[PDB]
Amino acid sequence: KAAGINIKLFRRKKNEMDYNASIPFEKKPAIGFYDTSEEDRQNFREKREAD
Amino acid sequence: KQPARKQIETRPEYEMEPEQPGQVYNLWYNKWSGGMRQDPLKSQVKSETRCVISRDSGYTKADKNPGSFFCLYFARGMCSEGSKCEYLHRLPKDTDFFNANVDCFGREKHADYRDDMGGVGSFLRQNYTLYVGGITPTDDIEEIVSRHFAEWGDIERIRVLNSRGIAFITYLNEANAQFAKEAMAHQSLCLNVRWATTDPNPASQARNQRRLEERAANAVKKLLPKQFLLDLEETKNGKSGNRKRKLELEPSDDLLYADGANSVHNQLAAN
Amino acid sequence: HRKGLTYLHLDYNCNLKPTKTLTTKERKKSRFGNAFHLMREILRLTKL
Amino acid sequence: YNRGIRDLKPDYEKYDKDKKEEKSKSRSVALYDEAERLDWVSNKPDKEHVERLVESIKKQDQRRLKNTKITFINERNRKFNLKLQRFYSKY
Amino acid sequence: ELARNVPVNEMVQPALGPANPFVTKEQDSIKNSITGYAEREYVPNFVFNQE
Amino acid sequence: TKLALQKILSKQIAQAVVQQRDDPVYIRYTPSNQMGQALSKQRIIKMVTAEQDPMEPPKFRHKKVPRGPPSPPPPVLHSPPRKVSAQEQQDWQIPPS
Amino acid sequence: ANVELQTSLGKILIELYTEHAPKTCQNFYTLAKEGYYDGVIFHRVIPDFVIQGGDPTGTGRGGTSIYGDKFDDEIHSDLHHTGAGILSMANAGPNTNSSQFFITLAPTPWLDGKHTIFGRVVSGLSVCKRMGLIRTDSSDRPIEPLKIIKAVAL
Amino acid sequence: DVDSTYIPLWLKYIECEMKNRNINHARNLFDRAVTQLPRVDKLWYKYV
Amino acid sequence: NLLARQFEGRHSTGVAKQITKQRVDSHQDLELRAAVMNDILDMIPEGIRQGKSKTILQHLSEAWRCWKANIPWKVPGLPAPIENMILRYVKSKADW
Amino acid sequence: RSAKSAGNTLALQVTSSGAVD
Amino acid sequence: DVEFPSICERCLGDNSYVRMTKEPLGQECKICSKPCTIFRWIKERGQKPGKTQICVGCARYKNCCQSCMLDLQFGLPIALRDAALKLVESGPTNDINREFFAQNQQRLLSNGETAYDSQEASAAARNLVKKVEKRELVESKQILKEARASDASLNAGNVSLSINMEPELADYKIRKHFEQYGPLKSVVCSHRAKCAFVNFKTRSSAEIAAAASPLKVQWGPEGEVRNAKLADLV
Amino acid sequence: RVWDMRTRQNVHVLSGHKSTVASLAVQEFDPQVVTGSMDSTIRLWDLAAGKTLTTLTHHKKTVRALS
Ligand SMILES: [Zn+2]
Ligand SMILES: [Zn+2]
Ligand SMILES: [Zn+2]
Repeated sequence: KAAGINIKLFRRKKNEMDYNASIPFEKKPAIGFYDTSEEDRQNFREKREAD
Repeated sequence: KQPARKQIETRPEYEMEPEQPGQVYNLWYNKWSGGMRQDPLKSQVKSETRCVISRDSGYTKADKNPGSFFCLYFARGMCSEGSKCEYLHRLPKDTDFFNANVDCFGREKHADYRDDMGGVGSFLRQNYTLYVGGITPTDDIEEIVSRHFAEWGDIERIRVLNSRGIAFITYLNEANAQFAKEAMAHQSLCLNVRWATTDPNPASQARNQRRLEERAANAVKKLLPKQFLLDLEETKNGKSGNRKRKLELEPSDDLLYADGANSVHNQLAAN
Repeated sequence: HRKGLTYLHLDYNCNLKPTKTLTTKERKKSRFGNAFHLMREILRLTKL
Repeated sequence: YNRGIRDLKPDYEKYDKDKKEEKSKSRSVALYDEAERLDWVSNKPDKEHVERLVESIKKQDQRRLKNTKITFINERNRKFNLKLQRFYSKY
Repeated sequence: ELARNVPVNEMVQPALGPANPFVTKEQDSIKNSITGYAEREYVPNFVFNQE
Repeated sequence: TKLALQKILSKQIAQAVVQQRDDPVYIRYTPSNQMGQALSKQRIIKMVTAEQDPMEPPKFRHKKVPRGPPSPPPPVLHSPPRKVSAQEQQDWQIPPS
Repeated sequence: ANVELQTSLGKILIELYTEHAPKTCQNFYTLAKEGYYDGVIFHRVIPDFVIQGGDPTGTGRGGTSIYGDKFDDEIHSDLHHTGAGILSMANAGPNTNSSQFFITLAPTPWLDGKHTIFGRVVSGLSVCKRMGLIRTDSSDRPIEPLKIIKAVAL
Repeated sequence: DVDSTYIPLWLKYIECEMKNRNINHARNLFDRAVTQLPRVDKLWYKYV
Repeated sequence: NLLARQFEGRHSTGVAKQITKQRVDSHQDLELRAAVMNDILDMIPEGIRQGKSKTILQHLSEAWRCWKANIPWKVPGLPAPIENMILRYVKSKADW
Repeated sequence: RSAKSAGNTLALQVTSSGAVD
Repeated sequence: DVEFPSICERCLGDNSYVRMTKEPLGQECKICSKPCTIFRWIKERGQKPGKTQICVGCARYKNCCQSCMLDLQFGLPIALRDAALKLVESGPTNDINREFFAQNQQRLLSNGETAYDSQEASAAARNLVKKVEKRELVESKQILKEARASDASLNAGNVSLSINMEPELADYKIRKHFEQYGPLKSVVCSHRAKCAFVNFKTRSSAEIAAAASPLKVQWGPEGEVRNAKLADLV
Repeated sequence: RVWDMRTRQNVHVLSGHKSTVASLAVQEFDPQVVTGSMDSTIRLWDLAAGKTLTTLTHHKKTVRALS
């Protein structure tokens, strides 16, 4: 990459879920009496930009 | 405007034994096993044959069928049945939309998209561009591939790497894109034609996604209510408050631009 | 042949003979059970 | 909990204003009634309170990390010998 | 599975509601499957065939 | 309970005899306004179970899946905890072996 | 004329327009007096449209007025759905009002025809605003029983 | 899900939610925790 | 069975393995350890830092070895209930 | 307004006069 | 009672009367990787029979057609729907996670609540078309002559160009523009360089096309963009 | 686990606990199977569907006796 690269990509083996496409088991928090609403949807920009 | 002609008079028969000492046929998996893996890409004879629309396209028995498909043997250029064949011997046009399930080339599309991206793409993604690799003779690679690719279909974007013989031509329709992908493999410009992967450019990703929204908009606008379609341009090409009063007498987005029985427009007309 | 055991030769008299010297991995992979061998021998008798 | 209460600073300019303002026009139901109050579900605080929350939490975390921290061949053997010393030296 | 035999003239069966505008064409129809309604019928072979 | 257990037992036991159960079923079907258009006329279906080849082996592999999450835990509802004091905390302290 | 509705979410207070439409409020008043409305589900809830309820069977059909089956509505021009909270009645025909009713959450100027308006909610509007946010299945019906515990007339 | 009775995990989860200023999320989490283990006063004390 | 295993797979998970005269000892030990874990989890009262099972198991193993070699096995700091339970299980194992 | 029920329904005035459930 | 698979009438044939067969456990769901029954019928006499490819759990969680996978409300590929419309989050692409999501979603979705309402679908369609219509509407001197003279010799505040007669926008737009100015051979272009070079069968067509001049032009990767920045100072 | 006497088949797998099911009890009226385990939790199952109806978490330590 310093002088001129062919864009080297790291090699994954053939039998892993890769843990990098989605949540490994995809469980969401239970919804309760108090509505989240804005607490995450007002700040989707924050979910991306703190990252 | 003339009937299609067969390209090859003969039939390509199968008789060949790689690596005479160290290969043995496999009855179940119909190919030769044993011997050195030899290579992942080395094997790649060059299409002995090649087709072009000018001298080859024409009428065939499948033109009568409305939903008929294109010859697997035409694009690689050895369809030997001529006009008698059961598939189209012509070039796909603009209005040739097919089923999402059936490959626009007649094949079927799976979901996992493989690892070599070899034969037919997946249905969970729609990529209009294809990786074509091969020779890198001089600086005129862009023009030669353009010459060799325009005749296959409508082209959108040609981006050929100058350092190495790598190109990422983007087509306009799936039919022409996949027809050219299948029809240019192992040809002279052998060519390693494959399916392109996700483009890492956030700008290219952005513009590709915007193009997906505009394609969606062109698809759906024939389905929206006629009143919504006329408001689309009366808002941008006319005043607002003059007709807001007619709306005021009898004002939400979902309440107004909604079809189905018992809607506000049907109730107003029923009175 | 749906086992990859293409180096084993089943002659027309129903004898399982390898076509080449086998490593330990191939020898352990190419070990069949009593069902296959019993059926092969019954087939050999029928062919006789 | 009562240590945390001992480190609390209540009674800002907010609470007295809230007690005095909406109580004047109490046509029905009291601002302090909670038998059938509805508005307590939607209390979204201000920035200052959340800020002091974060600083109190961070200070408490730092306080915890601050207070929390040859017969032997290795450091684990050492820790084991000190454990042994703690239990058997009496006997 | 109406278990009570009942006369005809009370078979109008009205919804008794303002007949919500908000419903769209995709909700005007009652169905079991996602595409539409389907239910058992004892058609003899010959009539179905010839028609 | 007898009916349910008998049903589950017959289902489990049913998993070599060649299956011979072929008889058409007819079903009255109604389409519903998918993409606007003008709906479509009512249809009925002739429905026949295609018979399987007796020699056909198992069609496909079976792949294990990690067990899904359980129902969320119920409340605990314990009696109020008792006090043990440091003395009894010490009397239950075990030495290393 | 005044009726308190001890609903499950909270408290609904309604004043009946006896001076405007007398016939349609007398049945409601005497119906709150009898109080057979105890344990009746609010079977219909449409976000920003209505909350309908009032039938003993709970299937969205039926309900007997004092007249027994149905009565004739009375409407006049100054009645309108310009606001959010107007208490009106329910019907399934030209003059087919039954024991159920509903509460408006939005201006509905198209609905002021064959439909009678007979109430204005003076307090408990917050309760209706939250009723607009109730769990609803495919049909406009709450999953959990949205009963009314009991109703006094006052 | 592995073990909902581990109070240190609940407390750690609460603190980690509050570090990033998600308040209503943490209030929902407390409601779940207090309706799950009503007889432990650590959760109640943190809540109040 | 051969063709089913060929076209389906092992289905190794979720299968039981009978005790076959070679796993007898290694299964009896597992059952004894599980029983002792249950007894530990019970006799220790509430809020007494239950994470003490492994050390008591080590004590039990040492007591068994001392019994085999005919050694008194007096542990000074061990509480009385733990000592009694260990003695009881050691006697059970010895009788077997 | 398109929020739907993003949260659980609020506690109920139970029929036993219990204020909040 | 395992009654029907959901298929749209576009691929159910134009006959109101069709016959179909089922083969239980005949295929693995191409999404669920689950044992599912197949259904075969004939759209119209004279074409290859169709068949369902995805289970009943899918095409319902996706509100799609089991055979053609066109969405049952709009009628364009479900992949393009979920990519451009973006109603609700989709699943992963890897095997174990995709099957896990499919299984748990089918479970929590058969519990009774529907994951797809068409009101929000139409709302998002109109929102997308609205965004589309919204879309529809001394340092400079030193980077100017730094390399133009170099290439010109090698192979040949305001700046005003010269017009010579020496003898987002895709390439097909160029193709249907020069067709009336003479036959086309090939149009090589590049968005970054913004330079589109065309070729004709005869130079006469090129010169007559170029005579129409009074946005237009007349005659490494970054190395070709040096003159494209002139567009900022054109 | 629920066994059929005649056919030796395992019809139901009452899997709801987290640890050893130290206790058991069966009767004719629903709920039929009552299982108490090392989680100090008692469960009441229904044999028709093989699911749990109620969970009784009042116990602090493992419930070793049901009667
Ligand atoms: Zn052909
Ligand atoms: Zn379809
Ligand atoms: Zn599926």
